[PDB]
Amino acid sequence: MIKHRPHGIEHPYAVSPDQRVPVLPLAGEPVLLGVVAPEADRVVCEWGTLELPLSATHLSEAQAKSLGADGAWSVQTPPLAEPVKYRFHAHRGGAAESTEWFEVSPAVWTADGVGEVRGGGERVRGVEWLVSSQGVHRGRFRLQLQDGDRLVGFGERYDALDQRGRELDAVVFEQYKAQGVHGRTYLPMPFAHVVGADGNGWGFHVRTSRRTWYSSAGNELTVEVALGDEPVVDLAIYEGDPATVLTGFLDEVGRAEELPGWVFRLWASGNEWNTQQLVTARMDTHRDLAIPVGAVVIEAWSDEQGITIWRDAVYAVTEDGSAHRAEDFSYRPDGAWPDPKAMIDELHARGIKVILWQIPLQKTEFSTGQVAADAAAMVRDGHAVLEADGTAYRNRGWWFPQALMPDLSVQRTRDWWTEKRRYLVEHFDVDGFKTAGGEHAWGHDLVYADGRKGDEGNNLYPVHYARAFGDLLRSAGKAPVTFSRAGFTGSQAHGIFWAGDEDSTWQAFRSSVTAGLTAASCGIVYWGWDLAGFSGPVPDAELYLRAAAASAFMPIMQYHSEFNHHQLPLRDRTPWHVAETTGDDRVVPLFRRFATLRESLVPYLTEQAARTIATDRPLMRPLFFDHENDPEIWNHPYQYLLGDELLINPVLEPGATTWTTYLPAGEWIDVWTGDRVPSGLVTRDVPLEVVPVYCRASRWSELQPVFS
Repeated sequence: MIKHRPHGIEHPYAVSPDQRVPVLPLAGEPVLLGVVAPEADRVVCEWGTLELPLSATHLSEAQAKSLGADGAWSVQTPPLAEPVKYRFHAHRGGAAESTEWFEVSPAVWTADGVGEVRGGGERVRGVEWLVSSQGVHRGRFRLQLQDGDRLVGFGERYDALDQRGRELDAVVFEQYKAQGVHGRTYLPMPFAHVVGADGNGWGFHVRTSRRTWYSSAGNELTVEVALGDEPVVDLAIYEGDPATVLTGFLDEVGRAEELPGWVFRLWASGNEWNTQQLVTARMDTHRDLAIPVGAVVIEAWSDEQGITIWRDAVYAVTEDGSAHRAEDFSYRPDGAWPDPKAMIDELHARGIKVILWQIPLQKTEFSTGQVAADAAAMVRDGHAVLEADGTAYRNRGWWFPQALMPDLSVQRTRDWWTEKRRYLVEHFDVDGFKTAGGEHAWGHDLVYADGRKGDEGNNLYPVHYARAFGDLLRSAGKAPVTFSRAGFTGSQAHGIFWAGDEDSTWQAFRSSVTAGLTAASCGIVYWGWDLAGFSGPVPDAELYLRAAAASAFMPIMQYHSEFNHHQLPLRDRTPWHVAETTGDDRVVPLFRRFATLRESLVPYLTEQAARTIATDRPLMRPLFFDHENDPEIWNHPYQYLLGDELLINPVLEPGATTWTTYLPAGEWIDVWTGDRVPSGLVTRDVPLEVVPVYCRASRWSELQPVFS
């Protein structure tokens, strides 16, 4: 047997051993042909009229094996001068097999074409098109930059606030940790501010959900755009101060709606609280230590099959794949969740909201049960995202293997999928969903019921996903509180976002602040992160408390911890477990102070969130929004205003006993001493109970009680 897929697995950042590299070579470029033939004596390629012998021998070694890196054959062809038909011939000891015919046509960049870049006016120069005998594959062009211009945008970015001088792209991808290092993101947008020292600033939005690429050098920003059948790039230009630029973008693509004030309280989470007994124990500990918590997220609550039913629930399977009502279920005294309604009622009685984990995947690995009945219904009734050949797409991912994706691009399937969860909101009164994932769709030719293909639709999937569960909540009369890592243009309108997965390190802390700031510049209002990281050994006391203190000043304050295989000791990120692990007796009392102060801030955050939604001036706000013409702000990229009145300066390094903050024009008050402070550079002591925060003097009368 021998396998060759020209596009391969279509990992956006990597290549599989079975594919053509590159998939679309430039004329003059050689091409690498991989093939997987685990058992073969010899493998040759018939390339045009030639014959090319294949040799014996990015993607992790472990991932590569799964795709058959062992037994992978490859050869480099002569440079492509023209379209070439090719196939492969292989045999085991005199038993031969031949693949089908593949064709590859070389492409070239030209300024000659019927294609247009529309909407950029005099800002756009150097328009070119990547063309082959197949058609026009990509557009490319240049936006003129001036001196002192910064590029801030592109969705959620973990490496830098200002992207000028960097190469980056916009495509939805799950990068597991180290997002800043790799320069990747769960939540890209083809949009950015161009904001500069003197002249009136501006911004642009490339209107596509197809992949886009960015690079800047000198005075030009180069923009490359993947195309569909129509060789047209529609480019929106917005003019004004940064807030007015953002308003233009959000007027076009969508905007947050006011969420309930309770989202501004502390969110508690950890993956290993997998039973009623554990969730109630952890929340009881919060209560007994007098650390206020406003929401609990339960990630493993479910049967771990369909992920729409409480673990150990007892019910008659619906063979037809129809949704269950609440009364279908019995809960056994000895089960993982003997009485989930009683648990939730008690949490609600204490003023704590309950959030349940979700994934947009239907496991195919089971032959029987509700999960198998539903998967079969998905295929039968057309609820699954499809391949080009009409079979259902299978998660080409590494976990939840070969799972189907519900096609959330259309209303009937959003209805069908969410209907299975309806009893969770209507009977159990669940307050929200952590809608995790949504990055799973890989291929250019995938087919969505809304008529889009994968090159267009795959980036939109997490938007549809968030929206679907937002709408479920709405339909039950509740606020659309979804909690998502992944998104794209338009995600602004749906729920809450968190920065995704990271280790517990100062580097991740800094990357996370940048993620929040960049997301906010693009209209993502309610944003948070796992404070001091969820992955690996429990954070040390200093990182945890620096993280906790800054996070009390961020839109969403949340802690979380990764699955540890239920080993001991625990990897919980709870304040008390961190105290226990570190042996540091400052951790609980100081975290409590931060959390208690946080509680007092909820009316401020609520008012400021409302202003952000009304004026588009961001909630977690880079200084360039209010001070575009102050050059000094760019030397302090981790500083921000929380709403109009407060300037925050997170302590991002270990060992710091003092910290310096740059206060822009206007009058300021140090919130810890109530003393006036002059604008400009200010240095103060930073013991663990302090993160530098300054209030606009005119409004200090309103904020003083919070800090009293």
